[PDB]
Amino acid sequence: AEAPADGLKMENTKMPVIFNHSSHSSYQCADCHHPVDGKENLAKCATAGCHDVFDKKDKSVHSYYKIIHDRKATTVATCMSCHLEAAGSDKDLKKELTGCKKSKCHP
Ligand code: HEC
Ligand code: HEC
Ligand code: HEC
Ligand code: HEC
Ligand code: MOO
Repeated sequence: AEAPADGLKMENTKMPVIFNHSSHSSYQCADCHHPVDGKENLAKCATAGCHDVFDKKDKSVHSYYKIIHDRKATTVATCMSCHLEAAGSDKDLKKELTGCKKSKCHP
């Protein structure tokens, strides 16, 4: 399938983020849209039964906060864990890519 246009809003929370597929088009679709039950899975992350727990303290697979903000990952990358690798030791990239505010995720 085809990546959607840029400027997509992730707005399940009071701290929404703009996701641009163009900034991520060197990654395989399934790197984020991981298959579920052996079928292609393009459903929104916080779909009921999926990543639908919004408690930030929740560490279960259902935590919406975890799958985005976890600094470490193994099987599927988080937003954070990949960006921490890309920013690395770099000062400005850490700011743009990994910061909690004044970043490109959370301006
Ligand atoms: C981009 C890679 C991000 C960085 C860097 C940080 N966060 Fe984030 N955040 C991101 C997304 C995609 C979302 C969900 C957007 C939506 O509304 O659908 C969030 C949301 C949050 C929230 C609200 C969570 C909730 O209310 O359930 C918080 C409190 C939050 N983010 C905090 C946070 C902190 C503390 C960070 C620094 C360590 C940080 N974010 C970075 C994406 C990204
Ligand atoms: C990780 C960095 C991703 C890669 C690589 C690709 N996509 Fe994606 N996509 C990603 C996120 C965080 C979201 C928002 C989901 C949400 O819960 O809001 C999306 C969204 C889509 C959608 C849905 C668009 C809509 O109008 O709801 C589609 C159809 C989609 N993405 C397709 C897609 C394809 C085909 C990709 C490979 C070429 C691809 N994406 C890459 C994260 C990531
Ligand atoms: C419901 C059918 C889901 C949707 C839609 C999305 N995910 Fe998911 N996720 C789901 C399951 C059943 C699992 C179990 C483990 C597996 O690899 O199948 C996961 C796992 C993840 C993880 C790893 C979490 C962990 O505990 O280490 C991540 C980081 C993740 N998923 C991300 C993710 C994103 C970004 C999604 C939207 C684009 C998304 N998932 C959709 C169930 C479902
Ligand atoms: C690695 C596999 C990544 C994952 C998973 C996510 N992102 Fe990412 N992102 C990645 C790189 C290497 C870059 C720099 C490339 C560039 O074109 O600048 C980015 C960039 C962003 C940005 C900044 C630019 C922009 O599109 O506004 C944002 C806001 C961003 N990425 C958000 C984001 C979110 C919310 C993710 C989780 C769903 C996520 N990215 C995953 C690498 C990777
Ligand atoms: O944006 Mo919230 O009210 O911490 O789930």
